[PDB]
Amino acid sequence: FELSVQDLNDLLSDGSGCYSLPSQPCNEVTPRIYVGNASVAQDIPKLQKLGITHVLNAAEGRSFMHVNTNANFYKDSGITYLGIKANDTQEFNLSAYFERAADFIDQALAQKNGRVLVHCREGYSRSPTLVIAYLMMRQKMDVKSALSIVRQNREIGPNDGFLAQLCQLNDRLAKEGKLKP
Repeated sequence: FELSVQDLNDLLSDGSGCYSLPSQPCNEVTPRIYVGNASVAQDIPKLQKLGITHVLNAAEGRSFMHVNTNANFYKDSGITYLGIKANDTQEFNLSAYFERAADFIDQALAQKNGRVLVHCREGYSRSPTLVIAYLMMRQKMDVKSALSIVRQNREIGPNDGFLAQLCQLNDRLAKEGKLKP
């Protein structure tokens, strides 16, 4: 998937060999789907003002590269929580979680009032990968189109391993005739 990964990186990069970082803590990247950082995840007043009903923490954990939240954190707020203890490394098999994450986003959006924040530490690699996979798996977008729409609404940069996993997913969905031409 080297060529395919490189094609995706070419859509993300700034043409100096660099990738823009997020200019805001949180963005609505497609209708009722928000991607954001640790700061917004831990700011319940802000979440309530955006009308967030569901939070998917794609960086759950105790290190400086994780967000140390849990169901308890959200208990009084009426927000439904799911955590995935992912690491942002090329070796981490985030694709094992694509179904679970896509199901959680579907659970949130199935009711018309639902709004989901999918967040990680920076809203840059882990959480955008899960949103892109959801758009592919549930909205029949090919990876290039899905990545492009998310990148138009938030500066993202999934690590090359995550991008390879998305390319593998795209191959499978395209093969099975589940993507829109």
